[PDB]
Formats: sequence, structure tokens, C-alpha cells
Amino acid sequence: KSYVADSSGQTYYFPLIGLQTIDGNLQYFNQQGVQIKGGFQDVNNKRIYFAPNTGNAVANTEIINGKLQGRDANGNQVKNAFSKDVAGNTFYFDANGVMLTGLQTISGKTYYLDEQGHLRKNYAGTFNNQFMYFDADTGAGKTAIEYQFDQGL
Amino acid sequence: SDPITGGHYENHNGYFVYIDASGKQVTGLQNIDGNLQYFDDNGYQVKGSFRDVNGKHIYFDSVTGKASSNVDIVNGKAQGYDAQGNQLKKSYVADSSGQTYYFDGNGQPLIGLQTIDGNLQYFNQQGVQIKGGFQDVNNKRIYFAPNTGNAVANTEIINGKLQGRDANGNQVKNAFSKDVAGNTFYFDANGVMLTGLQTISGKTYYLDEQGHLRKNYAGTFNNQFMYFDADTGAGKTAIEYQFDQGLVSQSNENTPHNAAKSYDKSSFENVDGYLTADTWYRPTDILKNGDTWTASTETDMRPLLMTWWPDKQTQANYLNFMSSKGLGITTTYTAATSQKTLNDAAFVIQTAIEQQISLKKSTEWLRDAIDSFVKTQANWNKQTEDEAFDGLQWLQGGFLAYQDDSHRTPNTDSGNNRKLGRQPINIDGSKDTTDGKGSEFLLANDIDNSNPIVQAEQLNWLHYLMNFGSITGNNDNANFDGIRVDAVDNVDADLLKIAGDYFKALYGTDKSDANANKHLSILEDWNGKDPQYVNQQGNAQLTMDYTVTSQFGNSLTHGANNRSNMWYFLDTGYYLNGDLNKKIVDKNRPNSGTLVNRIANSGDTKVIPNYSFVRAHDYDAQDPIRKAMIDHGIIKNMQDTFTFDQLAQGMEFYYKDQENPSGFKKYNDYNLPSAYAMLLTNKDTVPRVYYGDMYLEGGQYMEKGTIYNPVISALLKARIKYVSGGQTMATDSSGKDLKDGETDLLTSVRFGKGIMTSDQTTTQDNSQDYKNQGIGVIVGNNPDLKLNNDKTITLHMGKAHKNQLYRALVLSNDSGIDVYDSDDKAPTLRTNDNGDLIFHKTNTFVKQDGTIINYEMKGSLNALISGYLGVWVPVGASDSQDARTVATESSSSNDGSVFHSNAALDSNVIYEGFSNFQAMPTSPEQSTNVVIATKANLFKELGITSFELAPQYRSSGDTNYGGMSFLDSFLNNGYAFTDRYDLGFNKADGNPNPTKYGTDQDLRNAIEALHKNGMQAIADWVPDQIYALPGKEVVTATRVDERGNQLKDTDFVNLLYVANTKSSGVDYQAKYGGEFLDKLREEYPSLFKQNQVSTGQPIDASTKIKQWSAKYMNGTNILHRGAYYVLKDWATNQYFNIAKTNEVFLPLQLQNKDAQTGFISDASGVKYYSISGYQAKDTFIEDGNGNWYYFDKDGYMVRSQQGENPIRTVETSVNTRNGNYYFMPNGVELRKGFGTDNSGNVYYFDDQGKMVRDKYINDDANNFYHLNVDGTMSR
Ligand SMILES: OC[C@H]1O[C@H](OC[C@H]2O[C@H](OC[C@H]3O[C@H](O)[C@H](O)[C@@H](O)[C@@H]3O)[C@H](O)[C@@H](O)[C@@H]2O)[C@H](O)[C@@H](O)[C@@H]1O
Ligand SMILES: OC[C@H]1O[C@H](OC[C@H]2O[C@H](O)[C@H](O)[C@@H](O)[C@@H]2O)[C@H](O)[C@@H](O)[C@@H]1O
Ligand SMILES: OC[C@H]1O[C@H](O)[C@H](O)[C@@H](O)[C@@H]1O
Ligand SMILES: [Ca+2]
Repeated sequence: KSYVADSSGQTYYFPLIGLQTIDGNLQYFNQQGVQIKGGFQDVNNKRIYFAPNTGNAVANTEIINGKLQGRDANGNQVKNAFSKDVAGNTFYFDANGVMLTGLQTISGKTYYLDEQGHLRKNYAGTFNNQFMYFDADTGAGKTAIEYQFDQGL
Repeated sequence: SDPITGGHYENHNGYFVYIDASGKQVTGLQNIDGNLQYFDDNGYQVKGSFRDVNGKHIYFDSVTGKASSNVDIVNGKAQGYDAQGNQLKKSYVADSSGQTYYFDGNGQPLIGLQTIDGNLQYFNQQGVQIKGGFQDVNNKRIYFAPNTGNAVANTEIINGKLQGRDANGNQVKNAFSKDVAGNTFYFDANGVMLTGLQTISGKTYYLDEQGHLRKNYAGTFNNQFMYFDADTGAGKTAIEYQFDQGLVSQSNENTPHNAAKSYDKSSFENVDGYLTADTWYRPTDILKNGDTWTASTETDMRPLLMTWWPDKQTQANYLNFMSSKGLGITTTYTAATSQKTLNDAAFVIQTAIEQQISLKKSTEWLRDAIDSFVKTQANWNKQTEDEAFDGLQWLQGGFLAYQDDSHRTPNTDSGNNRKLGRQPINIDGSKDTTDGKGSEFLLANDIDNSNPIVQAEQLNWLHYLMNFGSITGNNDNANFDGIRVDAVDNVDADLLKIAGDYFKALYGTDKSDANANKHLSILEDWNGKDPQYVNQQGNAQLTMDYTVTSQFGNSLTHGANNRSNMWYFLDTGYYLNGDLNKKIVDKNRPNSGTLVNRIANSGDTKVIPNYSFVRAHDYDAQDPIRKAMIDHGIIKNMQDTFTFDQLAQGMEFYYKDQENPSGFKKYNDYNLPSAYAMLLTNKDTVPRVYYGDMYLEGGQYMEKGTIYNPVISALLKARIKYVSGGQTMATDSSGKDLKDGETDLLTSVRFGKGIMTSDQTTTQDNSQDYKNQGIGVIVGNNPDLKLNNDKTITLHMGKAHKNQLYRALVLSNDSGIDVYDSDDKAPTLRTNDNGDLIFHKTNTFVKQDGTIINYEMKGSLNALISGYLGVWVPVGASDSQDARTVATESSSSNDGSVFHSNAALDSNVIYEGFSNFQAMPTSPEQSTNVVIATKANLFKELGITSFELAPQYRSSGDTNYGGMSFLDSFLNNGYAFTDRYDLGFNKADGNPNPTKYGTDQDLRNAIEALHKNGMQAIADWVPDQIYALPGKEVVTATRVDERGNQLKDTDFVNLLYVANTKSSGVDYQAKYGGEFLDKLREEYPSLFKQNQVSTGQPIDASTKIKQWSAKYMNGTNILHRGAYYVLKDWATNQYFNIAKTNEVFLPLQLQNKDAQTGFISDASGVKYYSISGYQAKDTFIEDGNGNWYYFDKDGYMVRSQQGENPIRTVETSVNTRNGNYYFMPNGVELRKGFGTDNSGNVYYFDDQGKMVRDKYINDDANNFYHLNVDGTMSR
């Protein structure tokens, strides 16, 4: 019941083979028992990305054909939602799976995605020909009209 | 906070609210379905912010709003927090932005240089962890790793020159040092990286132009060959031989005692003459009790592995394993250990073994020890079988195709048959090289249906089924009437013609519609091009229509929120430009569209006869039911074996989800009522109804109806009364996207018997039946649908129904779907002068007698619907009104075809009356077929004309000879069987032995009962495979994918394998096999004279199949036995055998001859002798240290000479190994590395020694190289 790393740095967990979840983290080990790190591996019908150092399952994006696609932590492709990539960028993917670009209103709130499809947070701009500050938290557009100071004279 | 479920999420003004099952808005902290969330006082949900509840400071995620760890700046300072809101002590936390802090014992973040968990790390002045960069600390520069943040050696470019930095931040001088990527460099006294060939500390290393140290690299460096170590890169001359085992003789004083008593089947446990890893044999003498050698008696059998081994690796493993079990001094032996030592150690183990045999007075303990040990070794388990799960391999882990090999395995020869993948579209093999080749392999032992002898046997079986009652009970009323052909695309398409022609011959199905429709027959034919084939071949069996089943998935049945529009049901592309006004059919299209157009179907264009469905025993059932068990931790994998209790528990969750009042379904299908309403009104199809939509799929047969039962029952009875005539179908929609007024609400109409069009006002034969017939259906897929106040929705019931009063059959609302059984209990509404029923956002309907009813055209959401459903029928319908058409006895058609899509065929309904997940009968009285007999009445009145019964064949059950078991087998559903002719017969001792569905009498009674009620019985014909055959044979096998194509990177090619392929020979297959063919050939000669397409030959009844065996099979799922379980000598590559005394091959030890083993030099070169004492020729051999060698035809190791090319082309007996290798001067094969030839060109050689060509290749340090087609490296 421990991990061990080789001279190279390949990692086993005593060995488990296939899809397993040691200490609540989803990992994939090859048929020879080595831990998959920093790559998409195919298990069952769902493609999963496993992180560079930890080897834990995480959301990631890859380029299928010429279009960016998004993959969640469970290996399912993302439709109608925000999903990250390993670097830390957030994207939004529509019902058809395709990444969105530019100014977008979803669920009654407005977000700004740059040309690369990166969700921009803590971003001020005249977007609708009217000022709009995009939240540091979720990137949702506020008008920055309400005073945020809480202390009257 | 305790969890809640059944409350939907609502979005107001950009915010998520949650409304309870109670229907009250939720505030405060809440665990909803295992997710911890918060709502402020207004009821809005919080995301990406911290909240305070009780004593806890809890952050909630920015996407999901789910409670998780973060760092908050609290007053002036950072403080970490967990998922439950507790201040963290002595832990790392990552904040929202992906930055990392470590908080000490006092919960305060550490700053500056720190050693944590034996790791050196740095933190900036604000407490943040440095990752992926250099950093000057304590007058030293240190690199910290990208994700761990741990101190490591790295290189940076100072000025224009690379420099090296170690883990402690000191620059490197006079030493090797790495970089993050993984490249090693060497840096001299002046700090500068070195290049080229360098001698340091009395050893020589090769650094390339980039300064990378090259390991496992062969090349001529000093104009003399030099191999650079895989470990440290240190140059060796590769002149010393690395093999450690000289030629030694093995024979000694125990050899004659342990030698075989006899060279034949008496003294050797075997299969078809060959030997296996777990073979036991009879030694001449026995060292009883470890004391005295005594002659053996016949029963004194001993394991071959006590005395012989295939190689030293295996021998060393055997010794180590048996040692660990109390048998000796526990030992660490390797293949490197001397042969003499291993043999001595084997004997001390042998002694100990005989002592525990005397002590226990048994050998069973040893049988188990050997079995256990054998499975440990890769050559004798699945590791050498290349288990894979893509494609149909998903089911069982992979397939082996058997081969015709008369020299080694002649019983298993197919007589040049075994054509694979002759599915309908590839019946002639013309698509063998493409994906159009059929997936011949599916489950278990795949029967060779391309063999004329097997084809005859399948016909015998077919005859037996169609006359089951006559044959087994002399009851001419207990016979099946038609068939379902299971797994059409996984078998030879000849079987369709065979079945077709049989029915023609015996029942004159090509003579009339009445004959044809008396023997309804369907195909499980999934390929999208099967419909057109089936039709070109005269529709002997009905194709399925996946195009409509598919569209139900997309537009109604699948997905809670995003669905294709109802518009897609129309397939407007059918007409040129989709001109619904002009209606010119598009004669040419790009292979697309629904099989039967229903926009304005007046019966004028010929169409392909077909059956259609919403669900099946094997469609939208098996996966959901398992996902539910997985989701609740009852099993881990879809392929996992589960018990019936495990199934029962899972079924309870499945039922709970199915009947969920919220209306949301996680495993189950949406809108089943609405789907059935369409299925059951469609013209030009025979609809099929799934038991599991009417009754619960688990537990006992017909134990409890589903919530959908009432609605579907009503639809079915209404179909009898009203459904006839032409059809139209339209939508308030023009495409993917909806304009302002548009609802995307579909309107489907049928006119009545004889009325084919909207504008037709009366029948041509002046029959009046039409007036009280016809039906109107309105359906939507949007539960949040609200109409504009302007908007009106219309059912064009037709100009044959002007001014007529119509009443509702079925109407949806917010709590369910109301069903009206008769005219009086329902709201009425009258059509106008043009025959249209008009509907508005708000409607006030009047009951026929007095009372007023209010109804909104409103999408609804509940367990029975997610959208809208309204069905309307004409009032005044008689009680015995029947709108079906009887089939005509006349020869309607000279087209040669059997089935014809018309009003008579459409008058049928098939009931697929079983579920794969039924529980086993708790009592004889509750067996499916007993129940079916008592309840036959009920199905007559639902208008079922044919009852599709489960496959009645005896389940192979829990039996499993190797490899993965499948659910068909352990759930006893009848699709996995050992005996094709045992349909529930009693044990030979007289005792009852029912299938899951009851005895054979129960079946005959069930069939008779259905005929008494005017219904047909369908037999499931399952010709593709057979399970769990108890007898072993040795086949020649290749590892293949579903289409029988060799896997690309497999060594498992033409190897001998022990399969379970032989039937008991004393079963019902032996009694009834081939028996009815002679009678049939005499009576209908042409069946036996007609040539089949795939073979060019007619079926062959000259040979009867009473016992199955490998010669009639294409292959099997992998059995987990190993590539080399059948024992073989590595040196000659010949397999051991003892079948015929003229051609015995055994290891020389067992024949009391001297076996010499090892490497031996002579003037010409090096030779090798295997453990069994034979010289290696034309074979690859691995020494005890793991090095590989090739011995040529002459018996000499290949080795490179000075000044010559080390690269050699090898062509071996073992073909898979053919290729270009690089042998060094001491004969060692280079593997996983680069090799230079005599002319300075570099090549690369893979894991197994083969040269690699025409591709890019990557390195652990992220170096990329390119190999040209000729093998050379451009890089
Ligand atoms: O099969 C009957 C159906 O056929 C056509 O529509 C096909 C298909 O069209 C829509 O979706 C497009 C579909 O194309 C490929 O199949 C992709 O691989 C899919 O991912 C993609 O969704 C529609 O949404 C589907 O429901 C539909 O089946 C005809 O045009 C239809 O009228 C007809 O019903
Ligand atoms: O113990 C593993 C690891 O814990 C922390 O890193 C976690 C996390 O930090 C980031 O988000 C990286 O991008 C991921 O790859 C990491 O898994 C500590 O910071 C680290 O020192 C430690 O090794
Ligand atoms: O924490 C100990 C770590 O050992 C390893 O590096 C494993 O890859 C990782 O999964 C584990 O958590
Ligand atoms: Ca087959």
C-alpha cells in the first residue's frame, strides 16, 4: 500500500494495473504497472487526461481535427459549459462541443472570451459600447456602477 | 448538512436558485446529491466566494458552486482552508489562481527557503510557492520544479554558453549534471559544457553536438566499435561475451529415475498429443518419502515442472515459488544462476515434495501449487495474449482466429473454409480490405457459418425450431411460426438466404401476403446499408429501421435538455429543395435520410417493409441498468461479474430513477409515452413493443407494471380501432433554429381506411369505415414550452372528416398524462369545414355530456413526460371497430419478394416479451412461459399478432473454462448456451430441469396458448456462437480484432493454443444433430442443390454434426492461458509431442539421454544448446542476463566483424520477428537505441531489436528524431 518511483522516475502503486483510484484520485496504470502522467489515456469509452506530477485525473483540452475540444475529469467531452485546461485557461464549449469566442451571454450573464477562447477575469473594457468589468471570481460582467465601500459617514 | 434530492434548479436574473421537492426555495448551506452548496437570504447560489456558516469559513467553486479548499486573505494575512471550512495546519493549499502556500503548525504560511517532507522549496515574501524557475537564495541560484516545486539540477544559458546548476544552487564544475527535461551534460573545470568523445575517470563517454550524454548507443567512435552503456553511458568494447553459462551436461544419478516411464499418452497428460505447463507425467521411479527410489505404479503421476523447465528464468521462478511454500530454504534465484546450482536445488525441492506427499497422503495440494505457479508466468497467462478492449473486444478482452494448419494441428483444419466477415454488404469478400468487412467475432466460440456442412446443420436446427412441438410433444399446435435472426452482421449472410428459401419451400411465403404474414420473421441487422441489401434479396425477413429508432433517441428519448428538433422526423430532404408545396421527390441523394417518408404518405410509392421500435432487450436497457449499478458502487466495470442479488439492489435504484416525480432521468429514457404514440401510429411499419416498457425489467415476469403501462395499453387498443389509411406529418418548424412564433410541435395524422390524402373526401369503393377511423397526434420535446397568445396549432384531420366531433385519448399535464377509455369520459372538440382541429394557448373543451374542461397547450415535466403529448380520435367508434386489413390469398406480386409494406402487414404488432434482467423464477408457477399461457388473452386484446419469446436454449450459466464471462451467461437469459437443442428438458434421471423460462412442456403450452389466441410465436435463431464447451483441443491461433484482422503489434501469430471447442457428444445436439436433413433433401431437393453466394457451393448434408469441435469454428475469445502454454523447445521451435511413437519429440532428460545446455564457442563461432538439449538454429535466444541473440540456419550466433555493417536482415521460421537487427561483436542485439553503421549513418532499433523506418520518434528528455524510409535518421 505505497507508491514507489524508479531511478528514471516511473511510478507504481503496490502492483495495481488498469483504472484505479488510490486515495480518491483517479489514475491509470499501464499493463506493466507504470503510472500514467502527463497524457491522455483511453480507458473504457471515455478519454481522460492525467496530470504531469501527481498523475491525477483533470480537465484538459486537445485539438481534434482543427478545432479545440474540451475533456472533463471523468473523461467525458464537454458540451454547454466552461472547462479548463492544465495551463489554467478556462474556455466555454457550446452544445455542439465547439469552443466559443468573443462576447457571450450565457445563463443571463455576460462573459468576455478573447480570440484564443480564454475567459478573461479581472478585465475592464467597453464591451457593449458601455463600460463593463469582468469579475475576478467568475468573469461575469458587472456594470461597476454600485459603490463597493460599506462605511457611510 | 443532510442531503436532499428531487428538487430542480432554476435560473433567475442570471442566478441559480434551487426549488425543493416540497416546492420551497432553499436558503443556507445544503448538501444536494452529494455536493455541498450555499444560498444567501434571497435564495441565489454562491459561486467563487467564501461564506461563513457556523464556525466554518468555506469557499465554494466558481464553476459548480461546490465546497472546496482555498486560501483567503484574512485581515492582513493568508490562511488556508479545507473543503469543510477548517483552518488548515501543516498542509499545502492551492488557491483559485493555481498558486500554492504551505501553512505551518500555527497555520501561518512559510516564507523563504524551507525543507518540507525532505524536499527543498522556496516561498516569496507573500508566502506563494515558486514553481518552474530559478531563484537566488542564500547567495546561490536554485531551480525549482514545475509541479512539485522541488529543488533540482538544471541548466541555463549564461551569455551564449550553457551552464549547469545543481540541486543546492551551486554551479557545476568537473562533473555530470542534468536538466529538467532529462538530458545529462558534462561540465569541465571552467564550468563549460563538453562535446564529442570524452574520456573521464578512465572511462569513455560520447556526447553529441548538443552536449547530450548518449546511453544505449552503438557506434564506431575510435574507428573501432564501441557500445555506450544503457546505465551510465560508459563505453565498452563489446568484445567480451556477456553470456554466463558454458556448455554443461545435466544428466546424473537421478536422470534415469525421473525419466519418463513411456513416451506416449499413458505416461503423459496431454491434449491431442501435445504437452502443457501443468502436464503431469509418470516417472520411471519415485523417490518415495525422499528416501528410497521405487518403481512407479500407473497412478503415481508427477508434475513435469518438478523435473523439467522451458528455460532458466522459469526454472529459477519455480524454485523460488516452491521454496516460499515451506519446501526448502527460501532462495533468490535468477536466470543468471548457474544451471548446475538450479538443478541441484530442484532436487532438494523434489525430496521435500515427496515428504509432504507421504505426510499428507495426497497430491491435490501439489496440483494446486503447480496451477498457482503456472498462472504467475507471463507465457502461461493473459499477459502474452494482448488483452484489448476496443471495438467488440470490449466484451471479452480479445479474439483468436483459428488457422488451417494440416502439418501441426490437422483435426482443427477447416477444409479451406473459415471465410470471415461475409456480412450482407461483404457477402462476396469484395470489401475484405476495408471496414466494410464484417465483424465476424463477437462472443464466445464463433461458429464457422461459411462452411457448407455447418450451414446444413443450422438448417436442421431451424427445422427443429419450426417443428419443435411436432418433434418433442407430437403436438402440431406447439410449433414456432417465425424467427428472429440474432447478430446478422456477425455471421455469413448466406444464412439469410438459407432461412428465406426454407420458408418459401415449406410455407409458400413467396406465394401470397397471407402465407408470408403467417410466418413473420425479423432481423437484428444494424448496419445502415442492410435495408437496401435485404430489399434486393426480396425481403425474406423484415429489416429493422434504425433511422426512426435513432431519431427518437435524438429528439425525445435521450437527454434531459438538448435534443434535435422534431423537424428531423420529417426528413424534408426527401423532396427536392425541401419544397413541401411542390413535393418533387429527389431521385439522387448523398446516402442519407429516413427509410420511409411520412410527410405525405398516400401509399403510392413502393417502400421497404420493416419493423421498428423505441427500446429492446438489448437497446437502451443493458447499459443504463449497469451504469446505475456502477454509479451506486455495486460493481466497478461494465464487464464486471455480478450476482443476482447485486442486480436486484441495482434494480431498485433504476426503478426509483425511472419513476422519479422530478421528471429527471439519469439512467432511464425520457418521453417513452410520446415515443410510443408515434411508433404506434406510423404507416408502413410493423411496430415492436418492449416488455420492459410495459413491466419492470427486473424481478419476476410480469410482477409489476410500469408507470407507462396505461398509456401504452390505450395506444395499442386505439391502434386496432382507428389506425388506418394514409399519413401526414408536419412540424411548426423549418429547421435547426426556431423563429419567433415557432413551437417545434409535431403533428401526425392518419385518415381512416381507404383515405390516403388530406383532400380526399371519400373512398373509391364507397365503403364507410373511414368516417370513425383515423387519429391525430401532437408531440413536443420541450417541457418549458409556452405558447404566444396569438399562436394556434392545427391538426389537419382531413377533408374526409369535415365538421366531425373528435375526443381526446391521451393528454399531458403537469402531474401526469391523462388517459380516456371511452368517448363519454373525455373532452370533445369539433373540426371545422375544412376538417382541421384548431388549438390555442388556452382551450375550453366541452365533454359530450354537459361539462366544460380547461386545458393549456403547455409543455410539462413529470415522470411520464418532458414535453407535450396530445392524441385525439373520432367520437362514435363502435366497440368492436377494427381498422386492420386482412392479408390476401391472391398472388398480388410477380416481383419474387416475400414481404410487402401495405395495410395488411401494418396491421401486425410484435411484442418482444422478455427482459435480460429478469430474476430467476422463485417458483415453478411464476416461470415466464407458465405465466404467458395464463395471460395470452391480454395480448390478443392489445393487438399483438406475433409474440417474440426469449431464446429458450439452456444457459451455460456460471461455467467458465477461461477468459471473461459474459452477462448473457451468468444471467441465464438464453443467449449464451452449451446445447442448442435443449429447450428445458428433464435431467436423464427424470428430474425437472427448467430453463430460466420453464420446462419444455411449459414452452409448448405457452406456444399453443398463443395460437389459441391467434398469435404467432417467434423463435430466437442464434447461429453466431456457442458457449462453454467441455472438451479441449489444440488449435493454431492468431490474435485478431473483431473483423479477424491480425493485431498490428502482436507476436501471437500461428501459435499452438489449447481451446475449449469440443462438445460433450452425449447431449441433445448429439441426439437431434442433422437428423431431419435426410427427410428434407428427399422432400425438397432444390434446397440442397441451390448454390450459396459466399461459397459458390450448395449446403452439404452428407455430414452430420452430432459433436462440435474446433474445425467448425472461426475462433474464440482469449482464454487467458498464454501464448506458450503448449510446450515448445526454444532452440528448434518444435513443439513437444507423444501422439505417435514414430514422431515423438521430448526433452532429452525425459528420455534418459544427456541434455547439454549453454553457450559454447568453436573456431567458427558460438553455438547454443537449450535446456532440453537441442542446438539453436534459426531462432532468437535470450541469455540469463536478459541479452538477446540470433542463431542462423547453420547454428551459429550472428556477430558483427570489424569494418563491416553490423546491421543484418533476418528471415526466421518465426515470421513475426523478421526485420533488420543490429548485432554487436559479442552477438548482443541492440534494443531501444541508436546504432551507427560502417558508413556513419545512424538508425534506431525498437524495444524488440527491429529497425524503425519512416516515422518520428520521441525521447524521455523530449528530444525528437526522424527516421527516413530507408531507415536513416535525418533528425
Ligand atoms: O437517420 C434519420 C435522420 O437522418 C437525417 O438526419 C441525421 C441527423 O441529423 C441531425 O444531426 C446531425 C448528425 O450528423 C451526424 O450523424 C453526426 O455524426 C451527428 O453527431 C450529428 O448530430 C439530427 O440532429 C439527428 O437527430 C439526425 O439523426 C435526416 O436529415 C433526418 O431528417 C432523419 O430523421
Ligand atoms: O504533494 C504534491 C504537491 O502538493 C502541492 O502542489 C499541488 C499542485 O500545485 C499545482 O496546482 C500544480 O500545478 C500541480 O501540479 C500540483 O499537483 C505542493 O505545492 C507541491 O510542492 C507538492 O509536491
Ligand atoms: O504522495 C506520494 C506520491 O508518490 C508519487 O509521486 C505518485 O505519483 C503520487 O500519486 C503520490 O501521491
Ligand atoms: Ca461469427
